[PDB]
Amino acid sequence: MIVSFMVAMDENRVIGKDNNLPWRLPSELQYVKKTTMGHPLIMGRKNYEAIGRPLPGRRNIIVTRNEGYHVEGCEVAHSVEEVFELCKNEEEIFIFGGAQIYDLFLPYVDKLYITKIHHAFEGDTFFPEMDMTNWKEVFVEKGLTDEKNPYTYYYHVYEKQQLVPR
Ligand SMILES: COc1cc(Cc2cnc(N)nc2N)cc(/C=C/C(=O)N2N=Cc3ccccc3[C@H]2C=C(C)C)c1OC
Ligand SMILES: [Ca+2]
Ligand SMILES: [Cl-]
Repeated sequence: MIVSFMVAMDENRVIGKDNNLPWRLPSELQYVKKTTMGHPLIMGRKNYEAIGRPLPGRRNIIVTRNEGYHVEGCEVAHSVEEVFELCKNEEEIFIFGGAQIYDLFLPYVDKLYITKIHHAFEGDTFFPEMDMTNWKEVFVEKGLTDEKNPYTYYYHVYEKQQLVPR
């Protein structure tokens, strides 16, 4: 099972402001949709509630400690172990954020899909620092910048850097 982080952040790792995206880049979300089609999206409650609804064509799994939390059209999981159990047969899952949710899955992550937005926004929550020497870029592509997508941004995808034995 490939555990993948899916993330959009600015030049200071900002991923949110008052629980929302400080930017509006529909093309970026179109990339998320394409990349995650037919795979579970794993996200924290705050993240889910900020989006407002289930994202169709996807197994939406909301992670909260709250045992009574249910929402129609979504699965709820209360721990990492419960997510791995729910996704036991899945080829790849996408950790969709909440800083705390990324942290929960850090010890297991195999692949990073990172959109880097070339701008500094006002933010209050951040993608945790990561030692990228353990990672190797395998794909990059400049995002579509235009009237609807004002900022300049780049899709990056990273896999584990293999070590050469001494
Ligand atoms: C902090 O707030 C957010 C954070 C993220 C996380 C995210 C974004 N981009 C990338 N590459 N990685 C992420 N983890 C999404 C979102 C996205 C929310 C949001 O409005 N949507 N997210 C998915 C989507 C895909 C295609 C077309 C339109 C959408 C759109 C529509 C919904 C299903 C209602 C977000 O909004 C509140
Ligand atoms: Ca792993
Ligand atoms: Cl969250």
